Amino acid sequence: PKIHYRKDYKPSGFIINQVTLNINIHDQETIVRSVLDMDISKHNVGEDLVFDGVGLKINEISINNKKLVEGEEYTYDNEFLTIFSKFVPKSKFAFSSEVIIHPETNYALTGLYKSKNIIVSQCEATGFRRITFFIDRPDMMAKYDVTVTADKEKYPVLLSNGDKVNEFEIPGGRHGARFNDPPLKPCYLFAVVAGDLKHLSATYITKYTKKKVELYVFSEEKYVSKLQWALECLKKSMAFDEDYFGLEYDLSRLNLVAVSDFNVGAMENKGLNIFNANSLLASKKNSIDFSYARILTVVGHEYFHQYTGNRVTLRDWFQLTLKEGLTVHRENLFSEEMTKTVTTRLSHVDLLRSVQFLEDSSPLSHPIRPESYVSMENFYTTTVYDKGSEVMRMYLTILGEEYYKKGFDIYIKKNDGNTATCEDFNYAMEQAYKMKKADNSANLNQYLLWFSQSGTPHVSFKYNYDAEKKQYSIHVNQYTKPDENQKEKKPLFIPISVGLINPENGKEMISQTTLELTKESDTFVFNNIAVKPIPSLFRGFSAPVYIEDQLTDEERILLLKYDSDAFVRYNSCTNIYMKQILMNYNEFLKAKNEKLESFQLTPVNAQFIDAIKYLLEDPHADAGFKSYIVSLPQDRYIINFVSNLDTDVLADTKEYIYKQIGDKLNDVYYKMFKSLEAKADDLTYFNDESHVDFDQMNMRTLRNTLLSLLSKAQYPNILNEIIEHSKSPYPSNWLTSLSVSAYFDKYFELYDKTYKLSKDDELLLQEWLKTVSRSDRKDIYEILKKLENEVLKDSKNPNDIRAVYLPFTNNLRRFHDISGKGYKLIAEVITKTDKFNPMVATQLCEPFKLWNKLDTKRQELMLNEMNTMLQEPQISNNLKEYLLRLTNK
Ligand SMILES: CC(C)(C)C(=O)N[C@@H](C(=O)NO)c1ccc(-c2ccsc2)cc1
Ligand SMILES: [Mg+2]
Ligand SMILES: [Mg+2]
Ligand SMILES: [Zn+2]
Repeated sequence: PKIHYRKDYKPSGFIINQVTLNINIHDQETIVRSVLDMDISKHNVGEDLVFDGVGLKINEISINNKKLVEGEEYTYDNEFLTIFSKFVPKSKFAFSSEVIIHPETNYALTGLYKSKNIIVSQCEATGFRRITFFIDRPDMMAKYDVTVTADKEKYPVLLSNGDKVNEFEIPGGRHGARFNDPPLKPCYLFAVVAGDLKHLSATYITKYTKKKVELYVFSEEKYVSKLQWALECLKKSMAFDEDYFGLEYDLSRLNLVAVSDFNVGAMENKGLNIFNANSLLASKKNSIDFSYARILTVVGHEYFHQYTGNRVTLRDWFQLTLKEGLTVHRENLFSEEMTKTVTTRLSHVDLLRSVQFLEDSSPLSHPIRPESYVSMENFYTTTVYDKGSEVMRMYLTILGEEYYKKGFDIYIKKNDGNTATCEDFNYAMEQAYKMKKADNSANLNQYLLWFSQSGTPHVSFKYNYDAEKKQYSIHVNQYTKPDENQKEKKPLFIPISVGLINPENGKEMISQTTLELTKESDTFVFNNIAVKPIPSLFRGFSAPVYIEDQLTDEERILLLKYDSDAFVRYNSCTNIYMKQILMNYNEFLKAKNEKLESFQLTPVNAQFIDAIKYLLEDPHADAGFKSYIVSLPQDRYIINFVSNLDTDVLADTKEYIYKQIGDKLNDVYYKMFKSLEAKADDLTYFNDESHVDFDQMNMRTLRNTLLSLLSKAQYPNILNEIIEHSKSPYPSNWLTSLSVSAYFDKYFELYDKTYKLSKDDELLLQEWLKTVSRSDRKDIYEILKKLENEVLKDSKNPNDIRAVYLPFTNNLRRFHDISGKGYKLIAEVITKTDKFNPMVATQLCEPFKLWNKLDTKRQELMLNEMNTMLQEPQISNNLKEYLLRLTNK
C-alpha cells in the first residue's frame, strides 16, 4: 500500500532530454520502440535507475546500444523496471527498449487502446508507463520525436503531438508518419491517434500576431455531420482567451478527436485534444439540448488548458487543482459569457452544493490540495475540480476584473514554460492584492488555507438596525466542522459580496460591496441607511460555503421577487424550500416512528406559492430561472441537512410539497406549457448546426419541467399533451415524453417508439438509456433487466454502462428499496466492471458516497455491499483504495 506524501517531493536523480518513439501497430499486437536520451541530475546520489512500466512485454532493453541481461543487470516485475546502479552511466547516456503491448484487449482505456476502429492514447495521469518505460511524473520534461506505422487501409489517418514532418509508404500495405514536437512537455500530454477518421476544418487568425491556425475536428465517418458545433465552440474559445486574457494560441494546428470509448469527458494533449464522443458530437436531430452546453464547456475546457496546464505545467500531482480548478474557472467564465443566461452560473452552484458538498462531508473529504494519495486516479474529484474552481474564482471576486487580469498575467508571464505550484499562483495574486490595496504590506498568506483545509465552511448572520441613527449592522460568523484531516479548523479568508435591498421599493441601497471576512467573526456596520434593509448575501455565490441567512420567509420572498442577484434570488427560494422540507420531514418521521393514526403537516407558505405564480406569470422573467423555482432542491443537497435520512420519508415529504404547490398552480403551469410552445419549439434554425440559442433551450427546459409536474399530478387530459410532445422533432422533447409517460399505461408504447428513434445513433441511444433508467416506474427493476438483456448486454463501453445504471441510482424510492436490492444490483455491476475498467467501477460507486448519512437500516445494507465488494479477491487497487477510505477503514 504505497502512500505518496506531498511533503516528500524530491526532484529525480535523472534527466530525460529526448524521447524517440516508434509505434508499430499490427493486427494482434503493437510493438513500441523507444530511445531515451538521458542524463544524471544534480540530485543524483548513485541510486538505481527505476522506470515505470506497467504491463509491458519486454523484447529487449539496452544502454548505449548494449543489450541488458535480465536478473544480473535489471529486474522487471510488471510495474517497475529496475536497472542496478553499477550499470547506469554517470554522464549523458541513451536508454533504449522494445516492448509489446495490446491495445485491442486494453479495456481499461488507459495507455494505448482500441476504441471501435480507432487506436487512441490516454496518458493522464499514469497512462504513459503503459505504453513504454518512463520516469512517469509531470516534472520530467522532454522533447518528443514520434513515428507511427500501421495498415494503411484500416488506419489512414495518423496523428501525434507537434508537426508531421514525414509521411511514407511501407511494404505490405502499411504507411508511416513522423511527428516532431520540439517544445518540452510532460509525458502525460503525449498522445497518438490512428484511424479511418473524417474531419471538418477551418482557419483561425489570431488577434495580435495574426498567425494562421488550422483547426481540425475528427470523428468516425458515420458521425462526421455531428462535428459542426464543436468547431464553432473551438473558435469561440480561442476568441475568448484572446479577448478576456489576451492569450493567443501558439501552435500552427489544433486537432480535436472524438472516440466512442472514453473514461472521462476529454483530455488536453498538446495540439491533439481527445474527447468522449458525447462531449464533442451533436446534431439537432440526434442530440438532447444539454449536449450543446456540454460540448461548449468541454471544448472550452481543453482549449484553456493550453495555457493553464500545458504551457504552465505541474510540479507534481498534488498541484492538480492548480491546472484543473483554474481551467474549470476559465471554462465557467467562458460559458457564462457565451450563453448569456443566469442559469449557467446557477447550474455550477447547484452542482457544487449537491455533489461536492456531499463529498466534502463524507469520509472521502479532502482539501483541494491533498497531503497524500495511494491511487492518483482517485484524486480527480469534484472537490479538486469544482471547489478548486470556486477557490480560483474567489481571487477574481476579491480583486475585481482589472487587478485579477493583472495578477493572472503575472502568473503566466513568470511561469510560462515551467512547472509551478499552488503557492506560485497565490503569490501572483498577492502581488495584485498589494497593488489594489495600495500598500506592499498586504498579503494573502491566510488565503492558502483554502488549499489545505478540507470541509465546507458554515457562515451565519445576525442583524441589527438603529432607525434613529440610520445605522445597519451585519454580524458574521464562520465555522468549519473538524474532520479526519484537521482536528482544529482555522478561519478562512471569505469574500462576501453583498447588497442591501430596500423592502419598500425593492431598490439597491448601497453600491457593490465585498465584505472581507478574515476572522472567526466580525461585525460590518453601514451608516446612512435610511430604512431597515433586507440583506442580499453572497451575491453570485461569492464563496463555497453553507449560507445561513437567518432571514424570515417573508424576507426571502421579497428577495426572490425583487433582488437584483440571480443567485441570491435562487438561494432564497432554496432556503424557503429547505425550511419546509425539514419541517415536513420531521412531521412524517415522527408519525412513522410513533405509528400515529393521525397527525398534521405544516402547509407550504401561501405567500411563497403566490410569489412563484408572480414570477411564472411575468413575461420579462427568465424561463431557465423559472424552471429552478418550481423545482425542489436536489436530494443530494437536502441530505447534507438531515441526519439518519430515511429516504422513504424524504420521498413522502417531497411528494407532499409538490402536491401542495401543484394544487394551487397547476392551471398556471398548463397555461404556460401551452403558451411557451411556439417560441420553445421554433424550428426555424433546426437545420443550422451553428445556430444555438440557449434562451430557447431554457424555454424547453421550463416546458419539460412543467410537463413533468403536470404528469405526476395527473392533470386532466395531460396524456394528450404527452402524446403530441412525443411527435416533436427535438429529442429533449420526445425523450421527455417517454419519462413523463411513466405515470400512464402508454409508457411501453412510447418506450418502443423512442427506442426506434434512438437506436441508429450511438449517442442518442445512450440518452434513451438514461431516460429509461431514470423513469419513475414501479417496475423499474424489471425494466432494467430488459435493458441488460436486450440493449446493454456485455458492452464494455463506459457510456453504455453509466447510462443504464447511474440515473437509476437517483431514484429515491426505488434504488433505496428497503430490501437493499438496489444496493446489491449496483455492487454487482461495480464488481463486474472492475474486472476490466477500475476507473469506471469507482465512478459507479457514487451512490455509496452518502452511505453513513442514511437511516441505520440502509446504512447497514450499503455497508454490507461495500464490504462484500472489498472482499473480492480480484479487486483492483483503485477500487480497494476508494472503498477502504469510503468505509473509514
Ligand atoms: C471534468 C471534465 C468533464 C471537463 C473532464 O473531462 N475532465 C478531464 C480533464 O480535466 N480534461 O482536461 C479529466 C477527468 C479525469 C481525469 C482522470 C485521469 C486519471 S483519473 C481521472 C483526467 C481528465
Ligand atoms: Mg501488456
Ligand atoms: Mg457501441
Ligand atoms: Zn482539465
